Amino acid sequence: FTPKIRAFLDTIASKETAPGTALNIEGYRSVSGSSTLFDESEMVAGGFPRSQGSKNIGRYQFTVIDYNHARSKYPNINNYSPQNQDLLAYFKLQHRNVLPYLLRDDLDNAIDKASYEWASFPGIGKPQGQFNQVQSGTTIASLKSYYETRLAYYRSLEAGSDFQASAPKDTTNNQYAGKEYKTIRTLSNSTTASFYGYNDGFDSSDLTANGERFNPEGITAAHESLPFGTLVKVTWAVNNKSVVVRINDRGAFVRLGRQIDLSYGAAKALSSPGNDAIAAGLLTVKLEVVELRTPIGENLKESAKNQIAENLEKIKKNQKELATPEISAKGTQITLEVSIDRSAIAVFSFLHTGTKHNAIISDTTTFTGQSVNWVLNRRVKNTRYTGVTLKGLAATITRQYGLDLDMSEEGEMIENISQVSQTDWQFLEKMTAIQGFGMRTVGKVLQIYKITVNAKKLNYTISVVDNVKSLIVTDQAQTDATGSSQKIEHYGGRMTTVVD
Amino acid sequence: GAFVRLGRQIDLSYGAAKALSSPGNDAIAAGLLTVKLEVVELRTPIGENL
Amino acid sequence: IRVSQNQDNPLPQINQMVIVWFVDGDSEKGYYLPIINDANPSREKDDPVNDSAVRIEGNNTIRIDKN
Amino acid sequence: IRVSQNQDNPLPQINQMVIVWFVDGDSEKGYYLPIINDANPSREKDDPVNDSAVRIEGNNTIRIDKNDSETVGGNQTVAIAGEQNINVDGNLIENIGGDIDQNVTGKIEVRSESTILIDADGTIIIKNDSGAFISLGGNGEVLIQDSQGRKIRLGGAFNSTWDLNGLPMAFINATSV
Amino acid sequence: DSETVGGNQTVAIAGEQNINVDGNLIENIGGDIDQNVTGKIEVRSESTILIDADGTIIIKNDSGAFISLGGNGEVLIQDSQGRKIRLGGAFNSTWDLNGLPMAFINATSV
Amino acid sequence: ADSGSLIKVDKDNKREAGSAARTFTTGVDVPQPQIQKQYSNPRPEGASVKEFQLQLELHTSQSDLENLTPDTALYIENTLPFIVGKSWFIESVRHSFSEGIFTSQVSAYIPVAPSQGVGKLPVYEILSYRSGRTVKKITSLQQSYEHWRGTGGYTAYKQLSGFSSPVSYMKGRPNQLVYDFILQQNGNQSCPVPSPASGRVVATGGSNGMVKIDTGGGEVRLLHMSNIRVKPGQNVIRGTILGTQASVGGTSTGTHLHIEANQFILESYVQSLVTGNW
Amino acid sequence: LSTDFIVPINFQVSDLSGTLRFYTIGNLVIPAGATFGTIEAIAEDIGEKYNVSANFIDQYSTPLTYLQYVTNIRPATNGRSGETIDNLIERCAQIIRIRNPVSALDFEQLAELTMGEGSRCKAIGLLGINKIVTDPQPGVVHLFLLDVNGNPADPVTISTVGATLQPRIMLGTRLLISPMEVLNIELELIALSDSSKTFQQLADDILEALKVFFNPANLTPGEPVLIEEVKFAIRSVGGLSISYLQMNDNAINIPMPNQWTIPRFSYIGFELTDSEGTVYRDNVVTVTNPEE
Amino acid sequence: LSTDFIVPINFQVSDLSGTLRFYTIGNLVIPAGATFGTIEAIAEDIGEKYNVSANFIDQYSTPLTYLQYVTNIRPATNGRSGETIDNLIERCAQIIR
Amino acid sequence: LSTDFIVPINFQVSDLSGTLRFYTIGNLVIPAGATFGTIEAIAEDIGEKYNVSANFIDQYSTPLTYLQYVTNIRPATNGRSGETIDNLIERCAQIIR
Repeated sequence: FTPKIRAFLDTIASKETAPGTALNIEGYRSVSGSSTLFDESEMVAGGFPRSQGSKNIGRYQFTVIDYNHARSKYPNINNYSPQNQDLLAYFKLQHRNVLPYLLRDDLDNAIDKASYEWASFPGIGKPQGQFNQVQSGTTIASLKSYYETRLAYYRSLEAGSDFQASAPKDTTNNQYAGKEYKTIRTLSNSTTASFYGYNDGFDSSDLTANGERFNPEGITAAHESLPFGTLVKVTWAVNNKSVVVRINDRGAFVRLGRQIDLSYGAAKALSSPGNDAIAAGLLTVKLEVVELRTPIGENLKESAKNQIAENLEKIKKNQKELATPEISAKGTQITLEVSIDRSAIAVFSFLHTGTKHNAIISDTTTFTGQSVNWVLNRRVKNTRYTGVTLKGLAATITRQYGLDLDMSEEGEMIENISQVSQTDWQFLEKMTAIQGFGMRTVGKVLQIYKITVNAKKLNYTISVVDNVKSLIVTDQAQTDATGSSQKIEHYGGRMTTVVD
Repeated sequence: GAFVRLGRQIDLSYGAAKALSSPGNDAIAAGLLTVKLEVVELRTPIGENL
Repeated sequence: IRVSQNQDNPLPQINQMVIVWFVDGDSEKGYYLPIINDANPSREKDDPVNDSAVRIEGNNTIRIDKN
Repeated sequence: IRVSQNQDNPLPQINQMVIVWFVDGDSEKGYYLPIINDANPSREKDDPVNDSAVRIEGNNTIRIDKNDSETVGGNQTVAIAGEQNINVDGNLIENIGGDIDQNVTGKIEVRSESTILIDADGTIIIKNDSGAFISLGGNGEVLIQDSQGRKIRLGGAFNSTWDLNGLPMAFINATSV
Repeated sequence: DSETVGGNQTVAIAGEQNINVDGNLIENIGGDIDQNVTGKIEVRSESTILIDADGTIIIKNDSGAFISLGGNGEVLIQDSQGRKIRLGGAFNSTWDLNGLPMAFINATSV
Repeated sequence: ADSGSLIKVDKDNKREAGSAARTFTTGVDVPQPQIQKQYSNPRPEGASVKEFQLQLELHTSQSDLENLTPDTALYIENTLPFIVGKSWFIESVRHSFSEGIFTSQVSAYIPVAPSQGVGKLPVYEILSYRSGRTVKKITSLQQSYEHWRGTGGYTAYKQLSGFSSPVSYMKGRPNQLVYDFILQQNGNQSCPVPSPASGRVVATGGSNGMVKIDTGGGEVRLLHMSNIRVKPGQNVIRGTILGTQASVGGTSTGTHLHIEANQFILESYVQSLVTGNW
Repeated sequence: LSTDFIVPINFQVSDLSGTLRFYTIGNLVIPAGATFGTIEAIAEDIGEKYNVSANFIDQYSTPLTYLQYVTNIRPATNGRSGETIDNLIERCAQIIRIRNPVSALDFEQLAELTMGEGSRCKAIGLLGINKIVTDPQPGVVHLFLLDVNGNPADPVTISTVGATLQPRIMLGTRLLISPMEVLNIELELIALSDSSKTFQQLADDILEALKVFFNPANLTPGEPVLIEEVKFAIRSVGGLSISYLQMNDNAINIPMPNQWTIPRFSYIGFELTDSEGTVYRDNVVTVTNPEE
Repeated sequence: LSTDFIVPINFQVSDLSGTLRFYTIGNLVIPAGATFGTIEAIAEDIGEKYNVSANFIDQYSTPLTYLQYVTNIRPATNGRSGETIDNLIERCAQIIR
Repeated sequence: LSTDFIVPINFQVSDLSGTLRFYTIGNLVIPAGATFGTIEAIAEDIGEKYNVSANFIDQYSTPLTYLQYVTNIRPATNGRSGETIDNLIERCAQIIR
């Protein structure tokens, strides 16, 4: 219900209401053909007013048929309230194709389309409006005037007093140029000036101090001290006519008090009917500096704020890509049952991720499968978590993929952290490492445990004799030169000193 | 609010109106209450500069 | 972020754009400063370079201990 | 970049140095702030840490929609080369804890249309350089003296007195005494 | 320099205020002027002084002596002891004396 | 940054990322550099994405030497069904020669397969100009003088109701009036020229800066405009800046504006130039 | 704006429910200073469920800078899920026999071609410029046209069809073409429900069936609308028992005013009663305005 | 808000400690203009420890835009770790008769 | 400027669209204090499509310091994709006589 819709709903109520109440609140209880308003409790009791079954009820003359038609699109309409009546009128504007013409200020077409819904509105080419309930003196022009008055009244309520020095543009890359030539400063209120290039030795063969050939017919001037390209408005006091010249030359004669020297064409441009500038050798003129500028308009920060707010609401929406239809047998489960002495079978599960084949003679096909953690490491995410423990975060992450969680200890409560361009597996790795935890995957279930020197519950002992084939033991000295940054983080290196 | 009327900015609930009653003054007894409206907001109390 | 210590300038309004830095690159340690957009347009000036145009939509309180 | 929303501070001048940040590291999205250099030197201060020195080479325009307050713990000095225009739609209340020394080279025009009240506890003197004055004494004495030394005296020290300084007086258009 | 305040302007100066204007000072007040000064008020001009009020003008002290320029045109000069010189606000030119003597000195050709 | 509206450039791709799809974004931190003025960057071609990779080593022949270049599409036959019948993009070819034998190594892959006018303008001043008469400021078409008979006398002069001088029109087209006058903006004759009518631009430039507009019921022609900002085939509305009256680089640095249009368009053009309402 | 706005190709818009989605045909360029711009949009998928009313499509997901609103100013039309076997048979047979358009049928099939899919034609012999049957004019063929949008034909479409048919009519004969006329049908249904469908589902099904029935492709211009046929079409929905039906405030068959008038049902009121005694009353207006 | 708001399915909420965690049953659609909305939530795991009193759940881990607060207006019930054998026997018998 | 300015050889300029591209013939030396000066440019390729009217070329791709604008003061001419056989025959015969 912007000022335009508000004003149009007034233009409708100005003729569709009871006499004397067109902007009054009581006009919302008007009855067709009667000056008596219906009950105040009826408009709130619910549904539609039954007190007058056949007559049209409301500020905008509507029956139960229009009410049901509106409820077909806006089910929230439950009673006949001024807000509900306004919403019903807006729906009728939408359905009768009045909104598109009203939003672009085509009031003639808007009134023509609205005449099919309300009998008091005349139509285009027929002042009866496809009906004959148009009163005397009711014309499209009068309705347009009333709508303009109402729109002006509505706009005056939120009319600001600030001014805007910029102009809106669609894109940051797109640029626009200036539109107005604004006077900057007054060089001289009244100074004497002369024109050169007329019946003199200054012709098109001379070179101006700009490095350009002198055009005597051009609107140019030579100034004593202004930079070249400066635009100077010269106003002749005799006829109050002003012309903007471009300073390009520097001037040869110095004389006294001679700030500017116009060209022949610039001087001719100052002539007016009955006043020849060339006739007077010396012109008493006023000099000002002008510059290309963007015109100063009414401040639109209030409308820009609303635009930004609605764009913020609209961007948060389901606009993602659909699932890709890929008919293949590639990404299946790989189940492995293995035994060495047939006493028991060990079972493992993997997910197929790659395939290789040698085709010529060596008929060999190699399949590769990985653990379910590979699923967590597939897509890079950006998200934020607040007030969640390690177990809760892991539970949500696993639920996002249909995995199971095995973690006895709850872990610490993470109060504020952001996942910035990281896969779910990477974020889980960072969060578990920072808390001294580690993860592991078996089948479908991911388990998280504490990294403690006594955490392996079961122990298995082997002898070097009779079983093993190789044994290489290695020892290295710790140094910050090698390894990753995380390796030196786990060592003594850390930012001990932090700022609150 | 359902009724619009004229000059009606606020419409209290029954419990809100009952909470305005005092010994010897029943808010429910008077249908229309001449009231003053202000906006309040949760804030941190202003203390001495430290 | 403020230019001097004891000024509390007006805050950005809702839907206004700011520029945010992250101390040590941490997403949880952000510091901002308003910029000139259209929800925050430029004020009218005779000379945009030298003139100063400032508007305050609330009270203005300036207290000076010395001269 | 600005510190406040509706602040439009003076722009850097040509040949001045600024610090530039690049949003998302893009060269085409740059945001600047001037720094103290030499084309941008430091202003003179008594206390470089606590004092505030500001110069504006153009117009200064401040608009406050709500109330305005100003507290000065020391002296306030105002120097205006041109005219001072004060427009107050409401009442003007000034309470001065000391003296008022008003020195005006030109005229003083005071216009009201309801009432004028001038009140003191002691003496009130309205005098010119011509030696003519009206002295409403703090003890109730009244003196109306002209340039040449003719005075009308009322009050208390003396009785109702009309010193004529040896010059004739008159009663033009007299019907009855 | 320009200053627009949509509400009230409050100035509190603990020290001394110095105002030096080389041009003209124009004050247009849409309300009243209440000037309360604890110390002296010394105004000095060297061209002219103009005091104008469509209503009544009163210049008084705590001593009860005052000069009243009436809104109806009466002029009243009263001293502390209640001796009045009156002119004409629809009455007679009266020199009320409160039963006390009046002295003429250096009287020449009254 | 100018509007701060947080515009989205592409449909999101939250595939295999998780079941939530409403709490994360699945992107990077650094945005792509935008290249166009108003359009957004094109979606990744996809033909640069490899879905299959094939290593091919073969005994080099003359045909495998001249016809085996990355600009050709490979078709390998007598092999597995998913290989046969598909175009293979040659990533690289290598020809080795260690002895009398020539050996070829081919790395190939399969790409994935698929308003009436402007609101407000600054106030202009319009000066009617004639070759013989002095130039005079005007407020409407009623006060003016007809322009000369240009280069063959294509002008003819009729008498109208309110015009203080004979009205000039193209020969055979009474409707199409023709005039020569100078625009001005704060006393500057190098001001931008707003469009006098809404329509489609059909021809620009030429001998004397001819901007031609097809309004659907007639043609609007403008002459002596420099630095044209509109291209042929562009849609312009009433008040659109078509160009400049005189270029900055001193291209004779002075001239008037020539306009052919019907009476209503010219009258409304003068009224909009004076009042500023477009 | 100080610069020219661009709404990109394939801009997605949707209705309030979010289930019907349309995409812009091409790029839209709104010149600087303008505030509105129009462009054609096509539905996401085939089907008659995309034939929505005016201003029914206003929701858009991707936000553009300074874009305030979008809305369809034309009710979407020509939604077709496909054709039956008999329609394809008719399409094949017309190719067999259109050689030299001579009969009424022949003329109509030709004019429906080259004017679009979803239009209608009515060929009347010996009908003069006065459109009076009692004054036959030999050598005159009058065509009455309903455009692809379901409205009386625009003069440009009339000119196009005239130019198309000019090199095919008999030499010396006179071809007259004028737009068709529409008769608005207002229905009032009182029916008993078997409770096998909800009231909303019944109303939707009946509305869909009637929209199929009153398709100009399924209607013969100038032929009376038979109330028994309408009742059968309504009841073929199933799950209801018809008690009473009114067309144009009567229960009798509706004859067309003349030979070139097509019916076009505009309003329908439902009063559905179930066994338990619940009375569901509803009203649907299908056209934007009487003279559309 | 000017548009409908959706609290997505499987939205995790917890108490002050974060040890007890519930998830929403389905999508919660708060219509345009409304601010408050109700949905059902289920415990993360079975057991009687998830039967909690009213106003006990007030934290949600994922910070969504325009979402201010969450609570439970009903005490969580019917959290069980397995029914008794006798109740199973009675249920089996009642099926028989 | 306080010093001589040089627009370097092979400086690329174009029209508004950027499809027609010209390159400067040589170095252009604008003397100190002078601002606006001239030099000849040649089309990127042969053909009659590069014959353009005056004031048609106004864009330059490389943004140089202190350089404000570029234009063409002449209509580009003598763009050709090969002369006729008859003109060549006339040219050959004229050499003989």
